[PDB]
Amino acid sequence: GPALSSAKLILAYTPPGARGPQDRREAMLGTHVVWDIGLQSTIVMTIPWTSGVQFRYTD
Amino acid sequence: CGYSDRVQQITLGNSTITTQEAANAVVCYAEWPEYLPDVDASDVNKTSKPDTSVCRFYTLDSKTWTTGSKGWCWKLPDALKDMGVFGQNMFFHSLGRSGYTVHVQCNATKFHSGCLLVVVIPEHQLASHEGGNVSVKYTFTHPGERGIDLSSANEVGGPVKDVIYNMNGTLLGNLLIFPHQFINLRTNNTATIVIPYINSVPIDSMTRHNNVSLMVIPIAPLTVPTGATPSLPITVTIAPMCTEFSGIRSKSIVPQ
Amino acid sequence: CGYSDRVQQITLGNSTITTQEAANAVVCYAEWPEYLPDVDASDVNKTSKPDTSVCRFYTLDSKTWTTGSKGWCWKLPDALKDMGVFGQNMFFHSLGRSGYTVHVQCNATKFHSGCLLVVVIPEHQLASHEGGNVSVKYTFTHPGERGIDLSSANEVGGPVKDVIYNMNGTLLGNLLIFPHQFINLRTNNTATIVIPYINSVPIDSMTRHNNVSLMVIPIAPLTVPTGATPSLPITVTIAPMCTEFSGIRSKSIVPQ
Amino acid sequence: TVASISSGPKHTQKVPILTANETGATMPVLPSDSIETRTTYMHFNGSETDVECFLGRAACVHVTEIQNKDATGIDNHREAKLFNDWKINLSSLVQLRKKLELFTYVRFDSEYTILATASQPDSANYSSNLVVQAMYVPPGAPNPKEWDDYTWQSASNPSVFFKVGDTSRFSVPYVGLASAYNCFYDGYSHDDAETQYGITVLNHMGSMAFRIVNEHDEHKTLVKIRVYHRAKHVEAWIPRAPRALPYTSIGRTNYPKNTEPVIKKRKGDIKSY
Amino acid sequence: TVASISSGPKHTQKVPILTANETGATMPVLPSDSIETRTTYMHFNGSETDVECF
Amino acid sequence: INYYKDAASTSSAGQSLSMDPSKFTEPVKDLMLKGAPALN
Amino acid sequence: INYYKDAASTSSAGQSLSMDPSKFTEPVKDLMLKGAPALN
Repeated sequence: GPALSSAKLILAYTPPGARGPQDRREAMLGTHVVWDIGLQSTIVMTIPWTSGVQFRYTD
Repeated sequence: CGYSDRVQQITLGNSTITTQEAANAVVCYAEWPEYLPDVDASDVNKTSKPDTSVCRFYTLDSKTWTTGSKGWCWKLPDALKDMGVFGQNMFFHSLGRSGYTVHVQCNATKFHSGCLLVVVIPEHQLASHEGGNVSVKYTFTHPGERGIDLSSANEVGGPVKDVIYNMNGTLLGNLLIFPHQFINLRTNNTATIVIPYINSVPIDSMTRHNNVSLMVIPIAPLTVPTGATPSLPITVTIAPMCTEFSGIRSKSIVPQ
Repeated sequence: CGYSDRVQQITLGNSTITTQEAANAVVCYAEWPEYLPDVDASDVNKTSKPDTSVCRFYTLDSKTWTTGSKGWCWKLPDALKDMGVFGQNMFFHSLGRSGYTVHVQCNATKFHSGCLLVVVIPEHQLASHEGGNVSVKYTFTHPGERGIDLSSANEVGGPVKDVIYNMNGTLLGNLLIFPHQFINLRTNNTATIVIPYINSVPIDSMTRHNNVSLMVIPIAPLTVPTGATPSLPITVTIAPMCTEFSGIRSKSIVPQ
Repeated sequence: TVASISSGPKHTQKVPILTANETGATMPVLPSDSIETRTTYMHFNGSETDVECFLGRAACVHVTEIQNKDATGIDNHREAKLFNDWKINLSSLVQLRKKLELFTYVRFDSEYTILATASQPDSANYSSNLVVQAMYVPPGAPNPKEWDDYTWQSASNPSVFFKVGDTSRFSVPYVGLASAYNCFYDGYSHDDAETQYGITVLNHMGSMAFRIVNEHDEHKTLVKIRVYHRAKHVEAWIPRAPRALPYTSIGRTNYPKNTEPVIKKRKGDIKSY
Repeated sequence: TVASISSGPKHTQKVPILTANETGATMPVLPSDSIETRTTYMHFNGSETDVECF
Repeated sequence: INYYKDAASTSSAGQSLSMDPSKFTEPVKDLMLKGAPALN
Repeated sequence: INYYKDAASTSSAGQSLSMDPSKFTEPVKDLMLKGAPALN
């Protein structure tokens, strides 16, 4: 967006076992990054490996 | 050298259990429960250890042992899903790992006769009564604190209730290979079994899988003296131990 | 010597907050939150420390700042009673102690004008609008995550809503004595205030008492450019910090 | 190593034959504790009873028939027996299933040996020189759909070609996602009221597709392909109560209704010999 | 070799999650940079992903 | 002599020679010695 | 043991064990360290 434009966004990752989130309050209960859009144009949120089993199937 | 062995007491958090007619407590595979070490860990989320807030004894509703009762079955951690902060953490976290100290109590007088086999079976995968390739529905395998009564009738989509075939196609006399203890009313009023985490993975889903299944099965039937009530109360007490939780997320949704 | 100070980020548990237009974060009374030491403790029950399972950022429902909005008020820990495991532990334990990292966010363009006073008041004891000796009912003082809107009308048995008199008989210009920060839209998009445990006792009831009250009050009214919407969103983010719980017991019952 | 120790008369206040089996411990009482014995040696090591030896000999796991015939006038080549698919599992044969299912978790390297045998039930003048292709289809890879499908090219999937009448043999490392295979699973695929119990991707090794790569001839030859599995470097955990009743399905613990008694009733009373 | 390092709370003026992908560089941000992690090992070498194996 | 690159290509390891049945026969918290009273 | 004269007759070399993704992930003139501002 424009250089004089502003926005604050919440990136939320919900581990398996729980419903796909329907609200920000539901998503914010999980792993999340609040991103203030400013001089740094890009956010990088790393999805941590959350699993019991050591390997997941690609299919 | 003057001492006694029947008196032992276990204090976990703010709860204390005392006994005067105990048989030596059993520790499954001679291994005390322990936290997941870094050399075995897979998920990178740092684990939440709630200590004394969850590591304490919870009493399950008492069952009535009659002369015609077939036995009783409980699934863990499902049996503790409504028990305080352990029950909430178990639904608020995606993955969990926990050991347990099981303590079964059945007190009687010096005239009563009967013997219970208290045994813990890892992955006690139940058989449906319908045979063929029929599956056991989630609602019958995850009953919660009221457990499974083996004396009741079979149900559609439910597991089989023939105790002699262990609800899975093995005979009852062979259950002694799994960590077990007998509550022989002539010798004991309490069985105790300390279980470590038993799974092929380091940490796992607590809502989709039951790691162990606790079975209390009367072998020698209850024999009450002439004129006494033909029934005796059984209380099961379970404490989570060396508990680990990982992957916090919105509250988990399960059937019913 | 080339560096910038407006960029700072706070990671608590599995949540991370990032900023590009921040004013230096405030630490109340220059004291970082800490666990209760043995030299000050009174209750002998060993405290449950849930660490990363509760010590993380929770976002409260956003409020809409209009040109006629008077201000907003939240009570702690009441505002977090429905937030995950913190909300359950807070009702399952008889006593609790906790610090908090408050982060208020209000982003706007380079043409917008306005300033918010974000201030934390310990024991912000409210006055009823009826005067005399009338008390504020529990239900109006403990609203939860939706907080108190000072722009709304007064209610029977409720607190007074005149923001200028701070709902307690003091003037708004004097609130600067309490730990505060301004969100001047021309300079900042975020206020941050780290609060230690403030009470006359070492640990206390979390259901009957609110230790601090967070107030966000627009001083200079919102001035939007010609043709823009006369409204701006405000999001409040709070994380429990250095949290202690004691005296586990059956779940606590509160009004409504 | 001594099996039985030399032991004479006993007159003591310590009684090793009296105990409390209620404790769940089976006391290591020896022959020398109940009667007077002589010194003898074991002169045996127990190599044939090792878990590596009990599970480490070949057993057939699958048998399937495939045919060399023209694909003209056929809509389904698998139903015409031109190619066949096997969902890899070791639970189809009860002799092997009961041995392996005696433990809860087992981790082992596999060794497959495939035996293909030809037969001409219809008129044929010579023994055809057929070549069979065995293709491993791991979960996610496209299972062959036709006997001459593009999938058989096998640009990345493991594949083996051998003459009918002869055999092929290839080793397979431990392919489970977890640290050990689960022989039993008291759980579900997801938190759902109608999902599958026990049978789940925890026991999904993949699939194997079998075809005759030779073109079709004028005569029909039925080829019975027999897969044998032999385990290497075997480790096992949590010993279990042995299976007693006959089985009804792969990967599930069900038994038939109206089953016969498993206890061999004695002829006479409890006192007869 | 360590996969994830042990990492606690973060309160700093250095923000590893904010960057400029416009530079054509993909920053080596780790799980430990967005949330608090425990020490775990790779216990894997990557032999099946070598160009000689692919 | 091994004729292949992988460990999965190898022959069996023989026998695990150090055995201990006690973890299955006597998995009890307090250790019990035979001849002494099991209970007192 | 090699049974032929040519290098082309040999089996694979296994794996090139020393890897470095930086030449593809960060092919930038000035070196950028994570946490410091990418641009200033």
